[PDB]
Amino acid sequence: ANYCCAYGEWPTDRFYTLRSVKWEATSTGWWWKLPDALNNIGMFGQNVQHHYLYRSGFLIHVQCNATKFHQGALLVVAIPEHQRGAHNTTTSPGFDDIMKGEAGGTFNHPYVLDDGTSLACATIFPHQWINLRTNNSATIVLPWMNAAPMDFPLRHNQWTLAIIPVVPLGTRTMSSMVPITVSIAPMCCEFN
Amino acid sequence: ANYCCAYGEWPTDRFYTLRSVKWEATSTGWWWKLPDALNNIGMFGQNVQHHYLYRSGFLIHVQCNATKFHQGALLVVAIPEHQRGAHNTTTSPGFDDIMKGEAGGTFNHPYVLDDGTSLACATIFPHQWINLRTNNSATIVLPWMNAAPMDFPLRHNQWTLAIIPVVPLGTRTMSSMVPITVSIAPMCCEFN
Amino acid sequence: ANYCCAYGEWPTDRFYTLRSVKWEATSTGWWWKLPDALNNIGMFGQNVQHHYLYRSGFLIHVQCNATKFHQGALLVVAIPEHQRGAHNTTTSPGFDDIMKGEAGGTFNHPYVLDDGTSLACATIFPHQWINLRTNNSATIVLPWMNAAPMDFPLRHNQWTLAIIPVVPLGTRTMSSMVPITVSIAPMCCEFN
Amino acid sequence: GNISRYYTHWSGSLEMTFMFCGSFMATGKLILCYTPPGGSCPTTRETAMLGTHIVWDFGLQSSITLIIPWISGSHYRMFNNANVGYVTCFMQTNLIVPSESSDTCSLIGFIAAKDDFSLRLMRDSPDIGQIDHLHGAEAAYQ
Amino acid sequence: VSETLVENFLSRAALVSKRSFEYKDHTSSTAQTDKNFFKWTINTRSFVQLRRKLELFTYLRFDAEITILTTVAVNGSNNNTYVGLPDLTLQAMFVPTGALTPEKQDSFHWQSGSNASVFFKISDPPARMTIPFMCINSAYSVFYDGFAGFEKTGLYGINPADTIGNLCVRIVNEHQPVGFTVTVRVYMKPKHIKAWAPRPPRTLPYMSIANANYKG
Amino acid sequence: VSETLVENFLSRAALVSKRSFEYKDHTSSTAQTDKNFFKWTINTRSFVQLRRKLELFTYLRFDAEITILTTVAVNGSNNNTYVGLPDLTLQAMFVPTGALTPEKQDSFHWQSGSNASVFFKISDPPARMTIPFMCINSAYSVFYDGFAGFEKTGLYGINPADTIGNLCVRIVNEHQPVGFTVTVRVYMKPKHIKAWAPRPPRTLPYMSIANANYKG
Repeated sequence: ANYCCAYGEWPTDRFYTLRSVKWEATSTGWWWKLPDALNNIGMFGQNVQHHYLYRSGFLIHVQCNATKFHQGALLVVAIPEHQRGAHNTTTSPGFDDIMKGEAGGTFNHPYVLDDGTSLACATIFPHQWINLRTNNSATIVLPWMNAAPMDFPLRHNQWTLAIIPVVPLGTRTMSSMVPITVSIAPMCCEFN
Repeated sequence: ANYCCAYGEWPTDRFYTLRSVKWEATSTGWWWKLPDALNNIGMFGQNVQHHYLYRSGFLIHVQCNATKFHQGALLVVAIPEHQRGAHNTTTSPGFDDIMKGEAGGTFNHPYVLDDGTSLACATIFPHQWINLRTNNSATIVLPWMNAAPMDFPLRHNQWTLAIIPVVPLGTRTMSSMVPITVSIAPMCCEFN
Repeated sequence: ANYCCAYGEWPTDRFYTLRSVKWEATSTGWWWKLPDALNNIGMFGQNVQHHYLYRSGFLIHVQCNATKFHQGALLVVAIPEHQRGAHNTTTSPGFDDIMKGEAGGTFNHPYVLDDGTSLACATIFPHQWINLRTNNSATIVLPWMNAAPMDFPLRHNQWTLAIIPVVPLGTRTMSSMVPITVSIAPMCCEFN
Repeated sequence: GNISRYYTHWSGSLEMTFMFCGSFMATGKLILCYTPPGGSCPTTRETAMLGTHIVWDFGLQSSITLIIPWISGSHYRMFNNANVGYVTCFMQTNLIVPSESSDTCSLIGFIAAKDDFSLRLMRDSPDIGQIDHLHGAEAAYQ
Repeated sequence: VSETLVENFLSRAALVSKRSFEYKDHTSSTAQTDKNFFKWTINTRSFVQLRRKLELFTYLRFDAEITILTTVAVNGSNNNTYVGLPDLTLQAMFVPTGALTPEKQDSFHWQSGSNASVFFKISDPPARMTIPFMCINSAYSVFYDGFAGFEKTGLYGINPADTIGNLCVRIVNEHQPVGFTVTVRVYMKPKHIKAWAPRPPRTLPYMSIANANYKG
Repeated sequence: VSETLVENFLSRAALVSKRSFEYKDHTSSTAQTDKNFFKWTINTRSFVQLRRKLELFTYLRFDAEITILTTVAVNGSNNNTYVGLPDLTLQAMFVPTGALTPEKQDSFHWQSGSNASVFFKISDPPARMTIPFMCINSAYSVFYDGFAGFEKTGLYGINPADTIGNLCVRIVNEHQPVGFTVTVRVYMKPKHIKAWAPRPPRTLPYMSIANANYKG
């Protein structure tokens, strides 16, 4: 339903549905590294384990379950090669806090995207808007996005799907709760 | 509006509107014997009194007045020759508790339909569903439904319209109230 | 190379090579239950584990590595529904000594085929002869061989491949040794 | 079930329909999982997602229909001397309802046979047993 | 698909009556109304299995085929010498509704020319006759949501129509010096069955034959 | 060349059961499960000759024709006066698999309409009926290289399919003052026989009916 096709281009229907995240009035955001997630869980994971080279392009679907009395705005942005940095330290981020798996991570400085850039200019990336008064879903298609025809899924993440609440969720009762569901479907399913 | 025409067939616009019934959170159901009701009240009743033989086919319309915050499911089923039995006794039901008139009766064991059958398999009869989130009305057309071309309305009931709440009515306040209106219109209006 | 196509008919190239067996001057024979073997070892085994119904037809290849100074005759026979019995007891054979897996079993009364029949009339089954002066290999193709279109591989064996030395292996030195290699390739690879 | 209990061998495909009967503004998601006859019913969501499944968002849709594949009951056991398959449901998200609406919603299910259903070898249904004697039984003989 | 037709589903011969009566010469006046003859009104609610199978449709139209299989057992008394079982002839009379049913073994109603009768012997293949569809309406009413009579006293669920009739069986032979026990077994098999308006099956075992009361 | 066809080779009527049961009125509770009736599961491994002839093909498909020939002998006791042998009627009921087999002579299962029954007299030509092919598979499995149940306890060589059914024969008559001995002789003749995958014959005489064990 009115998907965003990233950069102008167009390259099996498994749609691995991740566990829903809890959107509160104090949430900062969530992110998933696409090759890091979606593996070791399904047939895509077993193929990624059995092969050194894999092909992708993905298909992201994000859904929100909210009533007509809920308000808030969500920015769904896919960042290519989102190399994130640490905070108040010169050491590099480690494997444990870079590779979060299917659980994913949470932003601690969403205003700078944990990189030092600006969240305001994040719209330059392929993105969609979720305003809980006009729409409650967003679909993004992604390209290959690599400098080389081959890469190693276990060591390099191609895309980073980020969901950041620009406008905090609100209702008359301050116990608001809206679940967000993310579904990822690899495309062309090539593994060699 | 999308009426159910019973068994596949098709055979004046008076639409005798019965008194509305009160649907609570503890209601069990209501039933009306079609020839038993609808007579002694109007021109159909006077014709039935003046004639030993009458012709019918009826037209049932059921309406519910509920808001968008109400929930519940209603099963509207027309049972041909619904011979009902008693409970915990070998004696047969009497005239007084069989012929209830336009007031109608209430089910005391809707799970077995006061017959000893199963409410689950009641969908084999001509029926409609009223779910108070998609629709609030149901229309059923009926055939002659008799083994003989002639019958006596004062002694034999041809149809039994039953309304059974499968899913109890519910709202945040436990003082819920939804009125149900039933309208019956005889067809072809033949009396001889 | 001049395969035997069982009964006249004709229905992926994995060719699971079993461990070679040691043919001595005192060997009695070897047998493998085709669905019992060939599973829990490969992709066929994983499919058989993941499915309740499977389709087959197999392709058997038997090879012998002997010099020109060796002598002996081998009877390679595929027996459909070879229900074997016990010896000197009225109890039925058990699961442990019926399901031998990929290791296979050895005949203890090859003259009666562990059934009570005659080894002389075993040629009525699809069979090939291995005489170590004219040929050293045999190929047998098999049909579906079942009364029902579906069966459970974990509980019922369709074929039994038996290799029986009719003429014992001999050489001037009584330390003779000829290895026998068996390769099985499922056909049409259907699993549902 | 009642009609099949009058026969011995049945084969065909069943269809199952679920209807959500909550408020108009109720929202949520459910996962409906089907397991083939040879297998075990899943206990948790992630192992449920491994097999065939459908994610049902009852916020927009009010009814969902899933078709059970063709199955022959006689071969699968029939006093082999069950586990012919399972259908399970898990909650993908919480149930979101407005304050004015009720906080509890209900679900109902229907089953029916497709046009490929078959029955053979009619037998005696064990549903109702022969009552020693009913109330009025000698009236026919007197 | 032919096995699950309504004709094959309902057209199964089922035992519907297994009454037995004594035959000895009752010099004293005892055991009235069953001295030497057996009477049975033709219905289908007697046996629970057939009643439940039939109570799946609102209307039925069929012809009943009656097979009467009778056996004689040595009178469980007096001399035990197995002289044999004499060839007793029997009379089975079908009395349609609106006619007179015999009240004793020697009543004049057994000789009526209007009622059709069948004479058969104890040592022959069992007697067999088919009763046609005998309702004033176009079909039988398995369920009747009405009262029979125009008075309020009329019973509920009983249709004045239907009521196929009565079956009366007697021993034609005059009382032998030694009595005997006669067991009469009658089987009914519907034929040319037509069904209308299927109904949900019946749980909650029956509590009576006249009505559909339940113990819930 | 027509004499050596499979149909002529296997379609020979052979005695498959020769059981006899007592009939007298057992006032005391003795000789259970065989008081007045005879039960036999339809198989072919009972007789060695027919079993060996059948065990030449892996798969068979045939219809079984059953002929029941019964004789009555004077009760070998009590008075020897040859009063005669009364015409006792018998009931032979075929119980297909998945149905209930009667456990006593007076059980209600004898009156079931689902099970097909044959009533015949002792002084008539022997009863005869043909059982159709009644397997869920396309053919019977003479040999089965598998286990019946999904549990490891399942017996080897027993197919849950096949199992044509049970044959139950009883005396319908209520106990006469004098008992009798009834010998039931049943013959089976396969018809419309189809055979697949011929097998070598069987030496080494059989040691059991359930399995194919040998004494070598």
